[PDB]
Amino acid sequence: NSIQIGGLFPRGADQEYSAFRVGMVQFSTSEFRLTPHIDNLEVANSFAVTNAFCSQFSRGVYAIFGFYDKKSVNTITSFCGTLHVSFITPSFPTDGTHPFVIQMRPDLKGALLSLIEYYQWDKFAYLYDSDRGLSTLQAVLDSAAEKKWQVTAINVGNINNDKKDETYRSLFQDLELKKERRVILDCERDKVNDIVDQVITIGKHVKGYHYIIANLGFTDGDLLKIQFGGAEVSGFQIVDYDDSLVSKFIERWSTLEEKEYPGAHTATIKYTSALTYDAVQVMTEAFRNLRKQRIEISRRGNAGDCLANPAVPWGQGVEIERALKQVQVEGLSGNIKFDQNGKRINYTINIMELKTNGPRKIGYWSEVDKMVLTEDDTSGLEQKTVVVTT
Amino acid sequence: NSIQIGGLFPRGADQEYSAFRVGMVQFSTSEFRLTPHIDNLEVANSFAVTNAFCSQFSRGVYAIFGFYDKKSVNTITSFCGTLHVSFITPSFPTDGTHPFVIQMRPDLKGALLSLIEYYQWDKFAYLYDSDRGLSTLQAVLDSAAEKKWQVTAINVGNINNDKKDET
Repeated sequence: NSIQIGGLFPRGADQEYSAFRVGMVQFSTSEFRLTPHIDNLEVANSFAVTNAFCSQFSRGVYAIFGFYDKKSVNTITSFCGTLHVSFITPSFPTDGTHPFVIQMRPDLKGALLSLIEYYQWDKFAYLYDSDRGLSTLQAVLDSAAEKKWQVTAINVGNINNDKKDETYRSLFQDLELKKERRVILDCERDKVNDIVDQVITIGKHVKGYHYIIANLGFTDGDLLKIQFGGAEVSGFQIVDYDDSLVSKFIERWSTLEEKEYPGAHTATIKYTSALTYDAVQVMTEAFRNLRKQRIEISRRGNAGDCLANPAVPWGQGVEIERALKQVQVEGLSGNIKFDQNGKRINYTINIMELKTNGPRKIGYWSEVDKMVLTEDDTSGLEQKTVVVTT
Repeated sequence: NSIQIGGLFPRGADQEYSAFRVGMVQFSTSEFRLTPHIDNLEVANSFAVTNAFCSQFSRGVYAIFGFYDKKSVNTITSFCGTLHVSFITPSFPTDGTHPFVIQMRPDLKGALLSLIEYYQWDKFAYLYDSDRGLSTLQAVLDSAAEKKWQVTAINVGNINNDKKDET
């Protein structure tokens, strides 16, 4: 069964598209054929988003896969919710409960605030990139009212690439107006590494400082640059490489051709690429269940223009959303369960902390049992020579 | 000269449309005729925004007038900036410098922060609705880093109409 599906990959995200093709290798079947309509367009231009959206609406696809920007979170929720096409995304969680939104990145603030409750911080700086939204920024300020916090939030995303060198030296000096030692970063993996290299330039990676990286890719960043400086670096990892099911992927992942699968011939993988591979496992089990439902969803490809007034929905795509939210599969990100809105539940975030030996787990995050500390204890191998001032 | 123009008024904003018609009374002329294409649609649904937008693009209007939501600030800047149609809005200021955006509400943070500098406040609560954006919320936190402020910001826009009494 050839099933036309979406391919709205942002340009420059080909490692995700590489592991998407591994999902096309691993999870294709003769029971039904996945037919991607690959459109490598920029996710920022909502006009260009709308063009590849309505072309696949003119194609008559039964599901659409791709990322979404904050420039397109107002697009995809308004377009897929009206035309009743289920959309599968590995991007950031939405602000509101929108229908036809199946997300692969779970919530982070529950693991994030429990970590700050673990560290028991009261005054700490919080740099943030506005590009992934501001809901986590809204999340920390709601706890700042309750926990009497004195968090200093400063946006960093509007700083140009030419002068992200001198503004940052101005920035941490302004953090030394408060003499902060506790900075939780909220940036992209490149923008994380750029600012840490500026911390390297000024030397605030020394002992006395503490940093927390607020993403699921704590192992994705470069930890060797600041492993031996003195500051203690914490973070979250949803894709734990110690699993053999992950290790079976990695043993294939490094042996993948870089020229055929760009970004694949590596030792590790981004979590965004892993969730892209995890999403194909969900989509395969979906149409295996839609075959198990024996429900003919084969709407014709003549859905036509999305600018039909009124634009009629197609009711089989509503049932696709009903079965997608009932898909419960194990993947690289662990146990996957959904709500009635497409949000991931029963997931488990592994809190990883960089130590002298490397990144090491102190505990996993649970949705109902928030922080359960792992007693994997080598006692840090020492006592780190307690500083006695006089 | 009959000049086709836009009419994307949000529903329930008819006092604005009333004074729009007074502008049609006061500022119409025989030198050129304003031809409104009035589309009273909800500004939240960006799909419905796109329908009345491209219908006026199919109309061939020379300018488009109407409001924009924060659900459509990512729409109108992406659509009017690409199709190169000038857009006139009385809505809130944009976050970025976008072309073809003519705004009627000016900036507020320069008057706002100077007022707090007048009152010389250091710790003060700041309730905010997220529906007009968060740039002013970003504005006060940038001054909070400089002026050592202890501002408590709490969102209020997500509270339902049924229980906006006990919360």
